[PDB]
Amino acid sequence: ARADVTLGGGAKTFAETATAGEWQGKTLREQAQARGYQLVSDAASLNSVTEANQQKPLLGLFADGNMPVRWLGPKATYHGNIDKPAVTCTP
Amino acid sequence: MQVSVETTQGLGRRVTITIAADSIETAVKSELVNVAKKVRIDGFRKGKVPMNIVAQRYGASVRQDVLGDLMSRNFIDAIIKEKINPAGAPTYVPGEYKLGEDFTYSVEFEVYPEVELQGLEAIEVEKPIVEVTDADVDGMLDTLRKQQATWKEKDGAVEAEDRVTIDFTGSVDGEEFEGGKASDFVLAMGQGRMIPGFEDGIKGHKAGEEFTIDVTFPEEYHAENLKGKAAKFAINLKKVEERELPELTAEFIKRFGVEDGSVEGLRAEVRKNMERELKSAIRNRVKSQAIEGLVKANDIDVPAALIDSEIDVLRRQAAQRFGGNEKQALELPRELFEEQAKRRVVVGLLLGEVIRTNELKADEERVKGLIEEMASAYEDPKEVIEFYSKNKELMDNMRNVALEEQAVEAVLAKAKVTEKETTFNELMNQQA
Repeated sequence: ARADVTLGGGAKTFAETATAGEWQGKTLREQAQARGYQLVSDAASLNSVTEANQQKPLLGLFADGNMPVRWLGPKATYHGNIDKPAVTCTP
Repeated sequence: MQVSVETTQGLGRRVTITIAADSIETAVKSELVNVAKKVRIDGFRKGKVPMNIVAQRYGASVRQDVLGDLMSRNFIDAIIKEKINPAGAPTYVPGEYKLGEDFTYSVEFEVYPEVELQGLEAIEVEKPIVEVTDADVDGMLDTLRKQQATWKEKDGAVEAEDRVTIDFTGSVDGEEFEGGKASDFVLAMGQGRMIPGFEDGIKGHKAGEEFTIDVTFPEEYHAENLKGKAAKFAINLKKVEERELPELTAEFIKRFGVEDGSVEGLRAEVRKNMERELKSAIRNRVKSQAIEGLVKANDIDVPAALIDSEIDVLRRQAAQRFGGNEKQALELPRELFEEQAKRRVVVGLLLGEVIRTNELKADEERVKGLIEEMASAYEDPKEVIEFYSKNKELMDNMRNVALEEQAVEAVLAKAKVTEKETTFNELMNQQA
């Protein structure tokens, strides 16, 4: 490659138009949200589970935790490789 | 072997391992005698030809294969008995390899410095005693119903958080710009969607009047030539639309998991779950403030190799989230990563020393404690713990958090933990 220059200005003149972030709630688009309707009935919530503590993750992106197996993030680690002695040497 | 300790770059120490011909010609010959046995030619080799002939002459090709064996094992042997602990990665500068002469190779690698710890008692770390009170429970449920509310066209009065339809026309800074004109325009006010002040022009009105307001665009706007401007818009107030709150009937409330129709079960749900997330959030809260104050009150130079490592992890993660670029990120501007990476290893050295001194660990009962609190909160603990221990990406994260928690809390034992009492709103009022 030589040096392909693709720079189409920037157009930061009127950026973040916003448009109040709203023009969807006008009958037509709420049908697409309601498209499905019937999902997971049962007497309870499917009795093949060990416990019903929270079978369905109702909790969203509230700060930390969230429910999906991952959470956390901010670490430091390393220090002097004092970690639990069960580590694969994989750089 | 003549080994040195040439502290050149301070962190960068050079152990020039000068493997003499006694260790060269023996270790090369160790492989050569094994080659005969590995191909079973030793059974045919009467020993008539002395090993020296096939070691220097025929083994000349194989002496290259033994170079890495010499550089690796004799290095790790040397630095342990020399009490020199490395950091990052070692650079082998092979001076020369010859028969008769000495296999001299200058291994230049960086080590840990004397980690200066100071004012660790002077560090004032905030401890927010946050919990989900009845104010927070009712507030939570109300917010859920308002965010999932169906838009009902009404007339009579604009409320502060409604969805109001207008036709606004004008110009920004008295000059032609887009976005300063929208017919049949609609605005979910009270929500972080549009300018605070634009909505208030409407909020001082009812249903179907007509007026003109001056909106001052914020310095919060990333729009560089718009931020702090005053635009003149002729607001033709049309209608209002209420955020009409949805049902909480048996089939609705069970769909989220709350099998019981009693709202007190959803209140109990908000308590037990949001506190499960909350303890981890408060741990990371007090942690991040402790780390902020720790490094702000402390200084230590980092081995460049460790900074390179952290920068590189950031480059991989960046490219992955930028599009999915494979090793292209190696070229990304280092100074974007330099400061924060080095700073995170400064955290790792300061925590490294307080850990060392207080003999800290990835505490088995802490890891397992959090594993039960984790898994039991789900549908099926069993397969979550099985998947977890096998998901090394996350099993790492579990060790790392346990160690980081205990590391920071050892500094909190030293530091001024300024505790305060507050509601669950505290954790949510963290914008900037």
